Amino acid sequence: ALHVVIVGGGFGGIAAASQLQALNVPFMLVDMKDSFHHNVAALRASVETGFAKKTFISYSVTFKDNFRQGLVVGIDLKNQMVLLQGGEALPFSHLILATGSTGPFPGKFNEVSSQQAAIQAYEDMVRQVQRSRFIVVVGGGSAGVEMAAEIKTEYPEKEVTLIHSQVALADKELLPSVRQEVKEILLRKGVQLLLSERVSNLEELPLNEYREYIKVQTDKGTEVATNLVILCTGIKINSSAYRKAFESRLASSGALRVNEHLQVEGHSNVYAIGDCADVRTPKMAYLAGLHANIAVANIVNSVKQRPLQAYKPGALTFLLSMGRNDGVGQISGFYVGRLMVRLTKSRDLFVSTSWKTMRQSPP
Ligand SMILES: Cc1cc2c(nc3c(=O)[nH]c(=O)nc-3n2C[C@H](O)[C@H](O)[C@H](O)COP(=O)(O)OP(=O)(O)OC[C@H]2O[C@@H](n3cnc4c(N)ncnc43)[C@H](O)[C@@H]2O)c(O)c1C
Ligand SMILES: NC(=O)c1ccc[n+]([C@@H]2O[C@H](COP(=O)([O-])OP(=O)(O)OC[C@H]3O[C@@H](n4cnc5c(N)ncnc54)[C@H](OP(=O)(O)O)[C@@H]3O)[C@@H](O)[C@H]2O)c1
Ligand SMILES: COc1ccc(N2CCN(Cc3cn4c(-c5ccc(Br)cc5)nnc4s3)CC2)cc1
Repeated sequence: ALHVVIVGGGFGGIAAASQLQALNVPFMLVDMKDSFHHNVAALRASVETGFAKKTFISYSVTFKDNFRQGLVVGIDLKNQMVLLQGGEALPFSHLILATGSTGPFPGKFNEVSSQQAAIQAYEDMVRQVQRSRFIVVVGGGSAGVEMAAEIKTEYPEKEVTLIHSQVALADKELLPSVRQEVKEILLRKGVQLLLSERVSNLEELPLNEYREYIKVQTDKGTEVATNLVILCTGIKINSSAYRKAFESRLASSGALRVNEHLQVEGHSNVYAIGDCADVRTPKMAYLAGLHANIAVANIVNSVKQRPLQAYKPGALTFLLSMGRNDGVGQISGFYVGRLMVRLTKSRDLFVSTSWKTMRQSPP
């Protein structure tokens, strides 16, 4: 009578599934892929040979018969069933939606393929970077800011140009001191910055591939010759699993509206966690884990008739690695410097925590 189905095996998804498995609660983890992607380290995996294999963790090794690789094509609310591509249909007592977001490669990887192929896709990316003396990164958000730093740190000899449509880099919710230091760190590293300029000829450019000559154009008339184009232009909420069933309760972004208990609006046994939840905080893997703690607890609490926890977001903690040897950010809304970020994030990129959570050892 009690059985939880988790749609999405990302940071929030594996956190919910790791908890219920340790509690021996009957659950089912569903992901279209066979491996969890530690995408927080995906940019480093685009620049360091042999590193990508540490960013994919097989679901079945951890969850065994409690994991199901499948594409969720819909959710049957009346019969309380999750509908899979291929006909499989999973009954649930409670449902956690952890579908996350999609984005341009290499920052995100949301294709159904073999772990070997996924790893190879990043190794190919590394070879493209290594071949390119001139590299352009499009999008000066928190992602492309790290992408530019990673390349210039691993390959100081390369000419790296970051093109950003705004006057300042990284998220607007960050302290001005943090955003200014991100700019300064990139400048001290030798990165060329093109601020307040939007790349205007994107749809004609070859992506993630070395070329002898690529002509990059901006809306201000600037033209940048390059060997390689990398996109860090933003993400989109992945609503493919629930868009039809929860149409009326979606935010403008495709995320699901929720109360403080992270229950999806108009429901008591359906929860949304991570990027696909319409919380006002920045889309963070770290926050997806906190959402998962509240979700699994409130399922157990709703069953045990006990009180329900709530999501009260404190001051923003946000760390920007600036290559493996530098960094800047904030903790509870206060500036923190290189020594802090370098040991907390830049060095390992939280890779070891996912492997520890998944009860596996990286290859
Ligand atoms: C793009 C980017 C993001 C970063 C980065 N760095 C950090 C960081 O350092 N710290 C942090 O907290 N967040 C960071 N983030 C944000 C972080 O990546 C996201 O907030 C985090 O991935 C949110 O995780 P979720 O659990 O909410 O969702 P995921 O995208 O991780 O996974 C979703 C899963 O659902 C699955 N799924 C979706 N729809 C499905 C369907 N219909 N059927 C089956 N499976 C589906 C997908 O296969 C996927 O495995 C970064 O360097 C880059 C380049
Ligand atoms: N925890 C972390 O350290 C961390 C690290 C990375 C990402 N994240 C999170 O993950 C999410 C995704 O971040 P993201 O940086 O990938 O995307 P993002 O935050 O949306 O930033 C992408 C930026 O690229 C710009 N852009 C888009 N198209 C462009 C073009 N053709 N030319 C020039 N600039 C262009 C956008 O500006 P316009 O909007 O003006 O087009 C936007 O500011 C964010 O919410 C972020 O909070 C967190
Ligand atoms: C010496 O005094 C102190 C020392 C340390 C602190 N802490 C440090 C960590 N944060 C939490 C954060 C987690 N994350 C992630 C992330 C992404 C994926 C995975 Br899997 C795991 C984590 N990305 N960014 C952040 S912040 C809270 C404050 C405060 C005071």
